[PDB]
Amino acid sequence: TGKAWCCTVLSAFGVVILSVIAHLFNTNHESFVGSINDPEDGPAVAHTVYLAALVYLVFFVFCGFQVYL
Amino acid sequence: EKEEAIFRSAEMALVQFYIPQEISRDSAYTLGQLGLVQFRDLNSKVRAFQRTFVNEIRRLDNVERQYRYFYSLLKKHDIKLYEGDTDKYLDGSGELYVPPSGSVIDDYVRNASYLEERLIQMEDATDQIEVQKNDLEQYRFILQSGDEFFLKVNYVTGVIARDKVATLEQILWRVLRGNLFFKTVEIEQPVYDVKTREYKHKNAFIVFSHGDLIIKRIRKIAESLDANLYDVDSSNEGRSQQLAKVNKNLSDLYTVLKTTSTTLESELYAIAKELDSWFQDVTREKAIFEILNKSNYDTNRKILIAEGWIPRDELATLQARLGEMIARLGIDVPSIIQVLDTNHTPPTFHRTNKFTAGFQSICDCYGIAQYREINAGLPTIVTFPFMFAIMFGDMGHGFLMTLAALSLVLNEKKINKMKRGEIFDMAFTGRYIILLMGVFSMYTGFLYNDIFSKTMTIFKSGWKWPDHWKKGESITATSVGTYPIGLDWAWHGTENALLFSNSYKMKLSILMGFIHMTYSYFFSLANHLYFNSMIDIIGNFIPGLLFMQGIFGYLSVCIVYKWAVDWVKDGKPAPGLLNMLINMFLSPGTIDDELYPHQAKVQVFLLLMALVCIPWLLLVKPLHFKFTEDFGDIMIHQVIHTIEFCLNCVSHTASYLRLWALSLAHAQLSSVLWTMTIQIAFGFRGFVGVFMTVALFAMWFALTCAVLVLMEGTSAMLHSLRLHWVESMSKFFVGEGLPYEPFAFEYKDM
Amino acid sequence: SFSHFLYYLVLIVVIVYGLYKLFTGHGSDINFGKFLLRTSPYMWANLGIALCVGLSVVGAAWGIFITGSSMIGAGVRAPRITTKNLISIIFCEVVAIYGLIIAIVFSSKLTVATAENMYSKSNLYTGYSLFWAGITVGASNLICGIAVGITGATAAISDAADSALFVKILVIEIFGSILGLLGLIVGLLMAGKASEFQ
Amino acid sequence: MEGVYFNIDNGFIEGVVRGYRNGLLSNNQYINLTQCDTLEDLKLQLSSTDYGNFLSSVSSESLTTSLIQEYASSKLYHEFNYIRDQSSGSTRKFMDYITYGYMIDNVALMITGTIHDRDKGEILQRCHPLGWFDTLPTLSVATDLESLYETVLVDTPLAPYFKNCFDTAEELDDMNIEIIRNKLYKAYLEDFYNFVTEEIPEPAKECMQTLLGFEADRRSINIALNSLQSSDIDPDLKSDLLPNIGKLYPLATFHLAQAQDFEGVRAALANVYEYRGFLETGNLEDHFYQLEMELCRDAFTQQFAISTVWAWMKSKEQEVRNITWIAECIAQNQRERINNYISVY
Ligand SMILES: CCCCCCCC/C=C\CCCCCCCC(=O)OC[C@H](COP(=O)(O)OCCN)OC(=O)CCCCCCC/C=C/CCCCCCCC
Repeated sequence: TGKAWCCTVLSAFGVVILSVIAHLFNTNHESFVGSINDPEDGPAVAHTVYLAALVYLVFFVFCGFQVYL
Repeated sequence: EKEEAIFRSAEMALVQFYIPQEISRDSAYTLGQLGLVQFRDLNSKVRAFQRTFVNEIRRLDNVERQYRYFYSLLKKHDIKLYEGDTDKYLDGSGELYVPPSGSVIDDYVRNASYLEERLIQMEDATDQIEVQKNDLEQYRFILQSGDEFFLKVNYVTGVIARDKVATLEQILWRVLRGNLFFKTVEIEQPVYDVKTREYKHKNAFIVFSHGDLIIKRIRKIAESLDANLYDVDSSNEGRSQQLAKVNKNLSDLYTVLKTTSTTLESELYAIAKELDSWFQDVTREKAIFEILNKSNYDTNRKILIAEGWIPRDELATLQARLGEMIARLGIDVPSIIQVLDTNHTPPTFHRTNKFTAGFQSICDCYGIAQYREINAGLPTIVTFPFMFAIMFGDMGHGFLMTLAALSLVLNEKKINKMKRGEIFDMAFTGRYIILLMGVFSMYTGFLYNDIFSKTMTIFKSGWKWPDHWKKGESITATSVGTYPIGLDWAWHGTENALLFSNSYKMKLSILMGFIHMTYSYFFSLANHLYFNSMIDIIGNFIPGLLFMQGIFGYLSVCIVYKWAVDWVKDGKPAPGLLNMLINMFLSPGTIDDELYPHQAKVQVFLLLMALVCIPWLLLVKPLHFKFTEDFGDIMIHQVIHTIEFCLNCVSHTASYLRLWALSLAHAQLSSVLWTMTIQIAFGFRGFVGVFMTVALFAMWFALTCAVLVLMEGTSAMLHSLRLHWVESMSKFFVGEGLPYEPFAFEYKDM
Repeated sequence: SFSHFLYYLVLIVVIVYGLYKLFTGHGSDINFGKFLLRTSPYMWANLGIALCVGLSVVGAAWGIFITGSSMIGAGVRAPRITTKNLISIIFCEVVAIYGLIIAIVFSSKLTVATAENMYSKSNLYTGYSLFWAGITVGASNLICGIAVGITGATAAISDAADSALFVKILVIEIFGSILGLLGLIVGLLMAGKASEFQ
Repeated sequence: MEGVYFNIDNGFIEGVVRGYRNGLLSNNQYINLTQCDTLEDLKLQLSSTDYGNFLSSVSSESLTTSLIQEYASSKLYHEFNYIRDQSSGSTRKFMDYITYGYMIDNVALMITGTIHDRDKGEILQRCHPLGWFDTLPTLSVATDLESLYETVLVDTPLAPYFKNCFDTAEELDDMNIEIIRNKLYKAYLEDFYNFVTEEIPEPAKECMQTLLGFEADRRSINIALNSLQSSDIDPDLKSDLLPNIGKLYPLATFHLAQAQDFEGVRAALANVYEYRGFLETGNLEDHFYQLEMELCRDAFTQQFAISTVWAWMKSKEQEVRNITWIAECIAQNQRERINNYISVY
């Protein structure tokens, strides 16, 4: 029900947006690390965000079985 | 050779009907099965009771009353109502079927009157028993309470409501002059009244006093208020003794009620499964006589005479179906149908599909179009969602709208069958409006180059930074080329970024409203050339055109020309356009910075031309009326038309700046939302940094889906609507047309 | 009352203070000329731009609930009017647009000036003008907005009575709208010759 | 000025009430009812009006000229309580004062019943529902007034209005009760005159001073003519029954109290043009009703005034009184005075 669809579509695109973000920090894209106030180390931030996306991936597969049944 | 009726309204015809009185009842059923004919009211002066079929309609009006009585008793109980085949009559596709008899309808009368006499009695034989019941329970509950209740005739006792318990107590303080001895005890479960139809909390009170005069006034005050006084004997023997008598009779009373209550409900289950099929077959017998009551009745001959509007394309099918009706009957009847040509305003009718219906339901709110004029519904299919996407303008928020609607489009078969709310209708009624507001917002966002407040980096940039600089040093970029598609990503993060975009989006807004307005003004012409109104062209069109094009076209040509000049290389100074537009009125012949040669010689001419078009708009058409008091009515309508048209060219052009404002606001809130929520998490590390990224992203995504799509989408959507109703449609849309509401049967929800 | 007592206790201190300085040979000490000279012309210019778009929004928001609260009541029995009487909400919004066009024109004139040439003839001229022009456009559109709301609350009630009468009262509602357009003109003439801060 | 601050509280009210007046019947609509034959034809025709389906629950035999007055009035009272609900502040006071004149009538009506020993149910049905308060049926208990006062009527908002009334006899009868009823209106119409002058602003102030002046003048004239039925009454007693706000006060209320006969009344009303010729010709009660409508018709020429709530009720009450007159004439088949209906709209 709606209690499960919510974290399914939410965590669907958390897997997508956070992974596209982490790809860019890793490759040191200018818009994400170009200014001084941006973080100094690109890949260190990506390591922290690859893991955050996996946490949403677990909520996705779990709630997928919940609604599927 | 069937016509399409989307650019202009469909052509219509007026028809006459010579119906005999024998088959009047039968023909009216067939005309309702089509759903094509709209009847006039010929007997428009006759009073409502002097009409002729009024007596037949009361027999059927009384029946509907008797059925409303039945549906009430049902809902008074927990019974659900049977639902039969809503398609057994028709499928809405204009099919034929044979109608009921006159004897079946006369049976619904005596049956429905016969049922009212029984149920009205069975209900009162039930309620009167329940009154006897409630009285005894209160007499029973009070006895359960102990002797302390009777501690402090000696006393008065009864039952009363919680609301009237303080009012009673104050008065008795005043009567007895302070010597008051009052105890009250409550009840938790409410009590359902049978006449008042309410659940009521109640209490039980008791009062003590010895005076004989004083009790009879206590008994009246308690009875003046709704309270029921009871006898209770002071001994603890007389209580249980009376209690046995009461608990005995109550056990008896359960059986007496239990039998009659069931005999009642048994009769309703009969009604509850043959009700919604009787109700339909009565409202349709109503519907035809009202139609037949619009018609003239000859007493010299049984010919009925009637009139109706019909689309000229849908006439050969009318002649067909009636030819079938007469076939089964076996009557010889002359040609029933004769086409009539007379000066009237026909109704307006546009044929819509699933894709055009939602765009057409928007313009019809503002007004129904005149017969055979340009519809405002075709341009609105594109111009309504494109103005939205100038404001909205983002690839992220647009990709979300596109999905939300694309779920409503694919499941439309499932959704249409199931039942819907009131909000979920409009989201479904406009499921194709939202699809195009999303697709275009991905085009406009790509040009603005904004995806969730950030930029793409597809192409090479036309700007170049220095070869070498140092920290904190303000650095400026040098030009290389032009960026092919969209705004260059070098502006992102820049200090002076708004100065560029605000100038850009203003000049976009002014140019895109001038085109939207002029294009809608060439629809006036297209009408005048179809109704052969030559004077209005020379009177209204040609003067008003020159007025605004000479002022607000000169502005738009100058914006495109200034962008196309290399001012720095040539060495000349760029001019301001706000001052150039002001000084040409206030001080013609004067310039401070030149835009092109002979600027002053052309400005003063355009001022001359606009001032000539004012009185030419004012005077030319009334003079033609005089040359051929009414001459005044042609003037005052013509003197108000100009003072509006001239002012409104200044207030409409200014209105289109909301395209710029709602865009700028949407953009800044998106960046502030990114900079406060997700930009923070990246500055953390460890397990604690991982958790914030999980928590903060969810709040970004939720505020995004709600604040920046729903709240901002509904705002911008309604401003796009305004620019159509008030700015575009004012230029050409006359309105005051008659709608098309044919006579057709449908399922009535009851 | 209390609020009116303070208005009369202010007037009595300004008088007793003026006569203390005068009888003592110090009436020159109360010098309005220096205050106008020494105060910064950026103060006067940034009040006017704020009191233009601010006082114009007060008027517009005002007329929208006089015209809006009557339409909704009248629309119970005659629900057909809420789109025909919508034009009154449009002439009340548009005076706010006038206060936003000014602030576009005047914001261009906000530039930084050297410290030696700050209190010059031209930069004082430019602060005085953007102050009284903003007052002019704002206080004048405040009046055009309240007026058009009154006019358009009646036109809602007349239209619910009879459809014909709506057209006849619009003429009153147009003439009221002229007031905001004249104010815009007068402001632009004031600030026409004003030059950006040097 | 008028419209600057009125709409903050009462803009929605003014719009609904001026929509309720457009449903007031016109002269052409009264004629269409006049040429009806039965009550079943009188029902079909009011469906075309703003009354609509106020009789859909009702059968043929059930129709009476009594049951039509009940459901046409009950539709006015739901509309009144709806508007009074949405109100607040001074407008809620104003709409409570309007109801204090309908319960005075019900005080006098329960009490006269007890003197004749009748049941409360038989009496409550004859009571006006806008003049209801919780302890109304409790007045059936006692006959002594001071008993009725202390036990019941102190809590009421009618408590201030009994100052000039503690002269009753130990026993209580009709002519004593009517004297009480008239002392109350005297005090009610003087409190609700000062209330308007203090809190209610213009131009509604000017219009309600007038409308309340007519209610005062109308009573002072009837109270005098009723006294002619009596044997003799001291002059200083009548002075305590006549209010002190209208055009009549002070000069004519003096010469009215000292009026022994019909001619002595005409000597008092001749020096005022507004009321000059009512006695001279025609039915008196109709002349007032025709002047009430004209003043209310002129209250609707205004805008941003809360006086339209008063004007609206009195107009629709007279509408109801015309419906019943036409209805009786139809059933009784007497059609001589069927055109007696009073209409200004
Ligand atoms: C403010 C923040 C919250 C915003 C919440 C938004 C939720 C989504 C709402 C739906 C938006 C998309 C649909 C709007 C476009 C289509 C409208 C349309 O077709 O209207 C037709 C309709 C005429 O036909 P119907 O009355 O529908 O009856 C016949 C139907 N066959 O048109 C009109 O009435 C003319 C006016 C059209 C524009 C009206 C738009 C109104 C939008 C109101 C949004 C309300 C949101 C409420 C949120 C509550 C949440 C619990």
